[PDB]
Amino acid sequence: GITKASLATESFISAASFQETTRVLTEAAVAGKRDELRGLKENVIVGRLIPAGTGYAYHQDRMRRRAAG
Amino acid sequence: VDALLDNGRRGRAITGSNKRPLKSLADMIKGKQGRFRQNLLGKRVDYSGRSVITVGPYLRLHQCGLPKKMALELFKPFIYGKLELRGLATTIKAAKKMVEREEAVVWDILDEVIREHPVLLNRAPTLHRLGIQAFEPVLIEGKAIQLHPLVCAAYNADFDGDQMAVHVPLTLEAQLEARALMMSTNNILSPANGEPIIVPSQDVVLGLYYMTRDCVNAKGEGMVLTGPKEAERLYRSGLASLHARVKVRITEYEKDANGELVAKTSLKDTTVGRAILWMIVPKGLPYSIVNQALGKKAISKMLNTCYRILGLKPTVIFADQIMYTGFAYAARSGASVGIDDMVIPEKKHEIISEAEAEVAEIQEQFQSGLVTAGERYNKVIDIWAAANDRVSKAMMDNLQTETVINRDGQEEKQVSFNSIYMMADSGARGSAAQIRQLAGMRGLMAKPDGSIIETPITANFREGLNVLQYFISTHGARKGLADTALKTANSGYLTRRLVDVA
Amino acid sequence: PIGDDEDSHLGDFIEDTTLELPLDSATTESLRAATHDVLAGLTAREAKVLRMRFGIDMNTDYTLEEVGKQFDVTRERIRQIEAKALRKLRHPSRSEVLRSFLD
Amino acid sequence: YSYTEKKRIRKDFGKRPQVLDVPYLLSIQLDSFQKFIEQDPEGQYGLEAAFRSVFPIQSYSGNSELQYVSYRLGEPVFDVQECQIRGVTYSAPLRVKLRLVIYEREAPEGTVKDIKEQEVYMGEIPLMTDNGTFVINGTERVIVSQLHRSPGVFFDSDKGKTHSSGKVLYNARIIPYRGSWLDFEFDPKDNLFVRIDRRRKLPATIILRALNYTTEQILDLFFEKVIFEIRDNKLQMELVPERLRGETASFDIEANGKVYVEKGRRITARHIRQLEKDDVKLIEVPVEYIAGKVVAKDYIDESTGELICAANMELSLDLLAKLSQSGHKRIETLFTNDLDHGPYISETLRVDPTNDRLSALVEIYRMMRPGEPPTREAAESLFENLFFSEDRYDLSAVGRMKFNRSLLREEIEGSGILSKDDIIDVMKKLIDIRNGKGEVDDIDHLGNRRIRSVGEMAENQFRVGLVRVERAVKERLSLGDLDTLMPQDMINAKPISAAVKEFFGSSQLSQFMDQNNPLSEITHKRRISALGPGGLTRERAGFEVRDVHPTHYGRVCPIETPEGPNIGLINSLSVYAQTNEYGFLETPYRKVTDGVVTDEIHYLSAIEEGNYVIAQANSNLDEEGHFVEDLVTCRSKGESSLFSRDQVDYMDVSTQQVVSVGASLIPFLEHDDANRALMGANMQRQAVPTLRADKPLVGTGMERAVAVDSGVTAVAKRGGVVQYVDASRIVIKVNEDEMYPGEAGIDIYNLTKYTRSNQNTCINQMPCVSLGEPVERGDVLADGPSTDLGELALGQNMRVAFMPWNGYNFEDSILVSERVVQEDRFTTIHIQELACVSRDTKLGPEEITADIPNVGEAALSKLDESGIVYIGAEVTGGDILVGKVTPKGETQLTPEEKLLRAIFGEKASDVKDSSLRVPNGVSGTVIDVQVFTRDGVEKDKRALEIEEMQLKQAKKDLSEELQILEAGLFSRIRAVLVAGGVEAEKLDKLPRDRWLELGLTDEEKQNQLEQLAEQYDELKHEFEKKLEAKRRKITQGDDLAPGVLKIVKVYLAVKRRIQPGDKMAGRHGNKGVISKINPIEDMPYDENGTPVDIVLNPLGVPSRMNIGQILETHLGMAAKGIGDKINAMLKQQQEVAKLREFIQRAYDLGADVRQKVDLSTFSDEEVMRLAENLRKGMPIATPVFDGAKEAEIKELLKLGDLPTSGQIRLYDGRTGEQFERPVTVGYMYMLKLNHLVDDKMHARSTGSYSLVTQQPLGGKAQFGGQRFGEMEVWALEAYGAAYTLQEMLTVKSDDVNGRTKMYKNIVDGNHQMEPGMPESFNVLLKEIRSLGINIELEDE
Ligand SMILES: Fc1ccc(-c2n[nH]cc2-c2ccc(NCCN3CCNCC3)c(C(F)(F)F)c2)cc1
Ligand SMILES: [Mg+2]
Repeated sequence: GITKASLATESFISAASFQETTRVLTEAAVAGKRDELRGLKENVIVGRLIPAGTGYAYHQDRMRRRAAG
Repeated sequence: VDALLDNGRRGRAITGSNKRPLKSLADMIKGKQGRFRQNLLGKRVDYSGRSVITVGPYLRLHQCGLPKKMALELFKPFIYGKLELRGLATTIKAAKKMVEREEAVVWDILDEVIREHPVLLNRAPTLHRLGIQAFEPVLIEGKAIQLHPLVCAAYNADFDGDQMAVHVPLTLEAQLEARALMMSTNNILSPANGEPIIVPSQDVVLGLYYMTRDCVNAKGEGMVLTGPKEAERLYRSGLASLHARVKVRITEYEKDANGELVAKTSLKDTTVGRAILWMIVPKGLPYSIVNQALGKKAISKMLNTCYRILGLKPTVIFADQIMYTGFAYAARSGASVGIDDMVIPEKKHEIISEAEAEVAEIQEQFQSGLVTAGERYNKVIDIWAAANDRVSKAMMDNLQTETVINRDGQEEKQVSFNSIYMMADSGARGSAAQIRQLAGMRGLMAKPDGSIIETPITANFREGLNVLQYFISTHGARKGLADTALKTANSGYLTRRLVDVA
Repeated sequence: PIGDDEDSHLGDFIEDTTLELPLDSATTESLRAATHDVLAGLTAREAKVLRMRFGIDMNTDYTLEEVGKQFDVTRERIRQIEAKALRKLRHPSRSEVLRSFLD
Repeated sequence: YSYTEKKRIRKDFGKRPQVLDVPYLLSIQLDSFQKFIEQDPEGQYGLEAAFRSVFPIQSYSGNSELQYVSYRLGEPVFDVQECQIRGVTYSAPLRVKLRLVIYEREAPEGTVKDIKEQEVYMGEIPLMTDNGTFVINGTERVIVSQLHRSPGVFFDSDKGKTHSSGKVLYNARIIPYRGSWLDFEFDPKDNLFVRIDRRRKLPATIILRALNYTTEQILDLFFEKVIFEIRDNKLQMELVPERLRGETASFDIEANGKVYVEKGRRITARHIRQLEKDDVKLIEVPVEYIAGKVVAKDYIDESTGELICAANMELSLDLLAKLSQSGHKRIETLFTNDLDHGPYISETLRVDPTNDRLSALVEIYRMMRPGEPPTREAAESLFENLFFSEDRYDLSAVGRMKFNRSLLREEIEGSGILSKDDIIDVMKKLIDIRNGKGEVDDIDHLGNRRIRSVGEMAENQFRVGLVRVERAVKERLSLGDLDTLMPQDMINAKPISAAVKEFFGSSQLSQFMDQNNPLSEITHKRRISALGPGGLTRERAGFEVRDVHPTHYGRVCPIETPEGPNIGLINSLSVYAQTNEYGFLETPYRKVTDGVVTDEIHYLSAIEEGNYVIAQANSNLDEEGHFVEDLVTCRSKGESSLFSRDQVDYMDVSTQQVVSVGASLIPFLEHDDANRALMGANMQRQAVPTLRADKPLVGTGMERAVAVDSGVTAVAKRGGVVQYVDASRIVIKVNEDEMYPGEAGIDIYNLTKYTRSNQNTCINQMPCVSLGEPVERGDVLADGPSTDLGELALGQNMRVAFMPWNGYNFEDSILVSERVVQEDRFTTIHIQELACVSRDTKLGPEEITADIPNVGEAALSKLDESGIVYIGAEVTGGDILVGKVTPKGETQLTPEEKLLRAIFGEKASDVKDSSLRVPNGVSGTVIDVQVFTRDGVEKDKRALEIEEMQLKQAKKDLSEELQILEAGLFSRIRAVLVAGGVEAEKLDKLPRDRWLELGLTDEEKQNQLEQLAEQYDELKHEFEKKLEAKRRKITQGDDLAPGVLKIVKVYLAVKRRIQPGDKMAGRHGNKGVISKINPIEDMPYDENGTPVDIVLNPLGVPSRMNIGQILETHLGMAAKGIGDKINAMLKQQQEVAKLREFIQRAYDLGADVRQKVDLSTFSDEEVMRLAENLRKGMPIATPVFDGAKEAEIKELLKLGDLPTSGQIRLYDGRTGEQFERPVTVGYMYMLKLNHLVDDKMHARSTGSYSLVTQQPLGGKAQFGGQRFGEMEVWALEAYGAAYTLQEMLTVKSDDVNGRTKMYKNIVDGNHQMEPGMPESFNVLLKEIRSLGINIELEDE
């Protein structure tokens, strides 16, 4: 279901937004989860360019620089 | 320590001398209003403003009226910089002193910084992306924001005192984003479906509808004209009536060659109004589109076809001209509403009486026991419903076709020119249901339980409603407001779940 | 909590008075350019003496005796030059740019 | 007829005569508080009752008792006006007599010493004005009446939603006025449960044990007895012949040598009748039938003394044998039926964990206060203190009443605490409901809904104060020495005073009176709320309670309720409505005895009204008033239908009684859809007063009542002639019959002049009477704001045309002629109160001095030497009202600034400019200034000028009082002396002061002369003391907050006319926002060449169905017609005959209306004035549902010379050519709501910023920016605009670096951003790291 599928998000910063914050932060902290951003909500929170639209030229150029030489 | 980190999982300690429990670090992180982290519920923003909104029909669709003082305060830093760049102000301090004094020279500088600089306009219930649209600012004396009429549909903005907020795009990238993306002219079509959201709303469509329509006999009936020019000239001089059946020569175009516009001319059977209106329609569109009665749907499909043929710009300026002419001619038309514009069926009371006979029939049967109580209930409810249907389909015939008018003979009858009918028919405003509530009887109400009352409202709004009838209508009203105001919230929640999942 | 029961709470309305307004910050940035150009006006030595007597583009500021020991021409001397320096920037050609700053 | 009615008469359509006329609309507010503060020599609600409740307070066993004697309310310190100017509360000191008695130790009770402490002061309780308002801080306030579930017992269902097996459930709830809630509820297993408050569920019987009932008595209580006899041998049974109903034979049913029923045959009415007539008392049964029967009492072996079977246990074939051989003849069993009499309580016992009283009490005490070890005295004390203590529990009178009534009892009054009988009877009724006899009530019914008011709530809060003082008194009486302390040292003030102060100052029900408007006031004062204390919340209760009930009829207005988050959680009080004796809602009715409708009025509550069949307000009766048809529309129980001619018991009093005062002011309401009517009556309260109060052209006939009842006007106390009329005051000379013998008299009215309303509008009274005019008692002496000649004018009527005009009317938009803005009619006067506070900073005190660093002579010009602006000086934005300077020393400047100072030799002051200046953009004139000074600090020059001025004005006013008064008295002495000793020219010669010596012949007239002597002297000295008091009140330093040395309040009067962006609306729910202000040149006009004021949009009319606004237009037009005619006939100056004729003709109008009319009125002087007032237009009244009909309107249009269509030819003022088609033109009454655009407008570039998180915040009332939310962000996300978003949430707002680095680039002509990280996320990082969580930023 849509409300159920929304539960799973790689980025924990994103999840801490719309879900129950207290649980998400703990549950992420124990796993040592590393949030790479990569999404809209997270980049909105952290306050940088959205990985879409005009910013899609930025995040892409940076995405390929990552996991590479 | 627990109380410090997250309070409330043990004892909920209270702050000194104050009963209300003290906010812990967990509560600092969580925030309130459900889940909102200050990037969510919202964030206050500089270079912004807002106010009550007005019409501004003079505007092209790409612009909006922006109050003077508002523009001054909003663009204040730009103004400071533009003032001392031209050297009118020694230093930034002096610039402040100048704009604070509102010296005569600053207004021109403001006209300089305003020109190619777009502004973002937003309304309260933002749902779809069209909730925010970029406009070219036009300096206006007043405290009210002027917003182009064709955009009113996108904002769902009434004129009853709704407010709009302005945001100044600051960085170059923001200006160019606003102009190439959020710009009004760049969104003519709903992202949900390819149909135009720029569709003419109410007054304009009553204008184009009144324009192209035909009565039976009118000034200039049957004559012939060289082209739309002398048609309009025939009209404005009072010689020919706006609506009359007339043959006129027109030149239409078809791009149906390869990327190329073919020309063809002919004598079309049309009216004076349609001929006049044709002057506006650009290029490759066939005369077929303006030769109809021009309802809201047709007036929309005109725009749509124009866009799917000629491209963007012609469609933009087309819509603009359509708005201007719709308003102007609707104004000329002298459309109004009186108490006598709403026509009740003469046969109404008789329908009421017969349908009232049926209930005493079934009542007599329940008295004699031929039928059960519930079966009776269904029977009476059915006869009253049938009654309402009959009165509605009476007043609809009488309202719609009753114009009975003579051309060279004794009698002929056509679709009515009555105001309220034209309004309901064009799609401008009103509908068969509401008009039905005006002339014909209104409905059968239902208790909050949902058990529908077997004594319907016999009276209408043109007549009076008495005490009981009104009291019974009141529940329907209150439940209406409640349900709608609730479905707003449900809508929001739903969209929220949606963007969360996407 | 203050009215509406909403997220408006007392601490939300406490404004930072310790922040300097950008409207002034721009003028602090401009004053430097102005006094720099005007300090390009005086003789290279008078300019050095005035930039020294005050903290202009330098650490701290300097006692007039200090200015004297630096310049090798010492004491009352400096105090004279400074005065005339002020005098050169006193009457407007020089003065029209700086006078606009005092409000 | 009255005297101001001779000035103007409103033409009234409508048929139905008014059997009852509208009462005082403020009745509720005043009556409540009248009950609260008052002396009632008994337990009826008041300060007396709340005193008698907690008192007498006795110590713990120590026999030191504090008893309450009597109380009093001192005279108010400052009166209403003074309290309003200064800003203190209008209140009275409460002085209460307390008697401290000490009982001799080891009594027979007698007192060592009883010290009666004379009236110890506790708290100052606020006072209600004559208008039903309270002044808390210099501000009028209203306490909204409350609507809550009445105290008593209640039975509900909760069918459906629970468990989805259906079966419903049945619950009872005992809700007292004060004390814990008592709840009973069933479950799907039909086990009865009980819970105290919302707490843990316990098996029902567990409470009964705590009342000391053994199992045997519980069974004996809830079930009947089935008798079993072992006689001879083997099993007989006693048979009540009704017991076999709803059951089938389990065996051969036979007795009396005759077999009545055989096995396998269900026992019907026939068998039962056979058994009844043959009278079978005893039958023989098998030993196996008791296999399921449940034994009633305990059974033991007489010999072995051992328990054979415990009470409430299922018998078996063997158990029977075991108790039979012990010699038991009889066995008692429960009478159990799964249809008629249910076996609930038994199973309830089967789930009961306890046995004996003490055990149950243990489980209860461990329920209420869990986890802590239970004690015997603890359980006993708690349980006795819950529902059984006079202290902790009361249902009071309404509670006990509704309780006993709902239990079908006799007594209408009883104890305020529950009894074993009570609880038991409640359980009984619930079990009866589950059994099928009896019905569940509903919460929405107004019989279960009770109205409180100001008095009751204030009583409750004061009660809390008294209990918190009780704890203190008992605390102190503990260790007390004997004769040293008295009833002062214990009892405090602050607790009580703050107990009341907290209530009136901040409460959801206590609010600032909404006064922009006479309708707004009076409609606020009549209001109900289900919110606040004792009520529900918007988030809690759903649609049902909000929805309009049939019981709302005549009590609560269906159509007036707010449109927002709380709908129907407020409503309003109906016109004729009243608070019931018990506190319910009752509405007037007309008694129908036999076949006649009697004019005797009857008041029926919600429950009283229930069974009676009530007729209709609109119905046809004639002559003797018998119903004309053979059946008429009526409503009996909860619904409405056609009812037989003589069935009906009663009839509606008026046609209006269904609605409220707001709805009753909407003309042709019957023609408007309920939504738009709602919106209409909702907006009509938002109308700001105009500069010239006009009058509604299209009325109702209620507006007069609203105008008078609301205190905005000035009403004559006593009838007489006007001696003096000033814009300041009005002096009336009283008639003798209404006049009291002593103190002669004249009634002097001091009118309110220009002053600040609560909404920052202007409130100013104007005299409606002239010099030497007859005035009847109860007549309007002066008009308030938005009231004309004794009627209510909330706005102005104007010429309006329905037609699209160049799209400038586009949605709801309004297009208004320049003629309107020029005539200054829709102009409004706003009155703002600005303040300047002189404080104390550690750097030094702040000066109000006129010496201000860095201001030109133009800036310091408008201020006097002392630093305050002159009264009357017109100001604008930036002007300095009050010069204020605060010390800040040692600026600590920088090098370049030091150079600048070195060149320009300026001494940078140690003082900073804090001066109060007019807020940006607003402009007006100064009508007053006040200076509050800490008591003991030296008053500056200005404040002294003002003080002397006020002193002189005071002396002048008081002297005026005494002079007009004295002359008024001596004028009476002159007249009395002339009877019995008349000397005409002789008496007036000698000095008047020497008149009192002259006597009269023996008679009562000498004693009258005596009276006037006494009262004369009284006035003479009263003047003295009044002047003294006034002087002291002026000179005394007003008490101020901490740190504030002095305060200067400037009062500005701004005049704003009208501009595009303002909100305007009719009474019909038709809004609009003025779009353009159009020249008279371009305005649509008729053949007569008269332009139309406003051009509306016809398209607005069909969709939202309000047809009334059209009717209102039409009739409106017609009204003006009658005016214009007259306006010509006066301008023709014809004569009295012609005018009289035409006006009479107008006031008659075809047939069958109730208005009556003239030529009982003076043919010349009175008539010509009537026409003189009528010439503006002829005011018409349209009663709510009794209103005018189309034919009447057209008929009045004929008399007008104007067409039936209501539409005429119009020409475009631009082209001059005619508009095709006719268009509707008429007169529509229109209101200017105050949404006005120069309020709503806001803009911000770079403002102040919040400290905790750096975000844009207005600190100057220089506004914080707009809030960019989640949805707006999404809207930015759909577009490809990243940079717009980034700058939106980074540089433009949250970035402390970004914003400045931005601004500099903006002024430098470089558009870019160097964003950095938002401060919200930056803080959040710390907040996360402040815990045991490590959150880091990786890589590069
Ligand atoms: F004043 C009037 C006028 C007309 C009617 C009327 N005439 N015919 C049918 C109705 C009718 C029936 C029911 C309701 N509402 C629910 C009340 N029920 C009783 C117990 N509580 C819940 C259910 C209503 C109303 F007013 F609420 F809408 C009207 C009733 C009162
Ligand atoms: Mg709206």
